[PDB]
Amino acid sequence: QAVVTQESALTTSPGETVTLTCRSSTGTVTSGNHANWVQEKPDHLFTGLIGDTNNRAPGVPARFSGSLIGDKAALTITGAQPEDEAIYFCALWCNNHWIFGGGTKLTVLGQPKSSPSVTLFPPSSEELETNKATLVCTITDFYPGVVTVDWKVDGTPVTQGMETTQPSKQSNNKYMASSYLTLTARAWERHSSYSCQVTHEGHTVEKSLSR
Amino acid sequence: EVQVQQSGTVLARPGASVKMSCKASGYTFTNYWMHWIKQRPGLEWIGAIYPGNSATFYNHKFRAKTKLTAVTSTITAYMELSSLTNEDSAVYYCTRGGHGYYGDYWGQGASLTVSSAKTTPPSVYPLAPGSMVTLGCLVKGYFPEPVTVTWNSGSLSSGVHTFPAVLQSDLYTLSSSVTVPSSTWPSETVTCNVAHPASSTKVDKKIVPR
Ligand SMILES: C[C@H]1O[C@H](O[C@H]2[C@H](O)[C@@H](CO)O[C@H](O)[C@H]2O[C@H]2O[C@H](CO)[C@H](O)[C@H](O)[C@H]2O)[C@H](O)C[C@H]1O
Repeated sequence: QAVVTQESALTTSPGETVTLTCRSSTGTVTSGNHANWVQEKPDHLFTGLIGDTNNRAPGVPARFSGSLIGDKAALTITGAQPEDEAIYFCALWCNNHWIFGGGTKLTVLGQPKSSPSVTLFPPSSEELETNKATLVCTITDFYPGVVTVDWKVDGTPVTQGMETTQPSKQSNNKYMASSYLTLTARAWERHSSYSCQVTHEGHTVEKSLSR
Repeated sequence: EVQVQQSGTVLARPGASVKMSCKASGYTFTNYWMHWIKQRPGLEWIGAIYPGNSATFYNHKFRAKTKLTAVTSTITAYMELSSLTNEDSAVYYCTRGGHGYYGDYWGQGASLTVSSAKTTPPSVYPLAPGSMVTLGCLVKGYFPEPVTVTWNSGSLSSGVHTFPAVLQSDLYTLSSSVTVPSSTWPSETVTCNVAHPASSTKVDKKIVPR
């Protein structure tokens, strides 16, 4: 079987050096695992980076290099640029299968950190009229692009009935995401207070409303 | 230069099968492996074909599901997926591979959606609150993708955020917001315009105070 493990998010500044690692549950990574590294940019734009443990693919900048550092494969970016902000996936050739890591989100700080603008909107009367109630929490202008969204109904944690989009990149390079709580107008009328709680870089922004 | 060209978006029903294609350009097809990659919101390797001697490698998990072929004559590789389920909805990529790697150059990905839902128009709702004010529109319950959203027929371009669709009960939902100066609304009207080409829907929603 084998599970491939990667850091889930790393943050560096432009000009700094960062190292991403790739480990396997079947023990040490070796040469015969041919570690591959690739890059995902916004809109399913994939670029091969490193082949066979350390070969740069065609036209990859020399600041990207791959190596084994102990029992692990690593990707080292020497002198990281803002355009290296992306998801980096490693894969290993094991028992005649390419097996993928979960991908690392790398932030390369191209601008100041930015806290989210959170807006929570009530269901419209026109929707209630259809026997339904959707609450909308829009979250915009945050950077780094990593956010956790929680929903509270009268203080109780909501565990079912919500949907949150993966963070998406804005044209000014900050990030946005939306979250939805859908209830029937009858569950809507059974509770007074609703909250959308967004945590960004250890701090929580909470937006609440009452029926 | 090297280009891996993929076929387009596919829509399919449960139980059905589909063939996707990938054409090679800027290199000799017969010396490289064409691999296929599944992305579902994680990545998974399906398998790979060597067109010079038609050898293939499969992931065991996909052996019952996929069939890989290649025509060295038309420089196209193919993947057949059969007995489609919703779990096969994903974006699929073909990639060029050689010794020790599977993908230096990647195709752009072909999107596949497996659904038994029919073509449904969106229901559009205005999102009023009641310094700057944020207004929104909710585009609920449509199939298939896409819908386009403009604000004031395209006049309001600045400060607009249209979010990616999420699937709720097998239909899509999307929302769009606009932030405008608070002295500007309700005085200068704000309308969202939603079009859903598959059902030839074009609907306008004026945002009104609550
Ligand atoms: C699909 C597969 O292609 C590449 O591996 C192949 C080798 O390049 C060629 C010739 O060197 O031989 C095999 O067809 C493939 O070898 C892979 O599988 C063998 C099976 O005995 C061993 O596991 C090899 O270590 C491995 O390279 C590419 O390197 C890996 C993969 O994408």
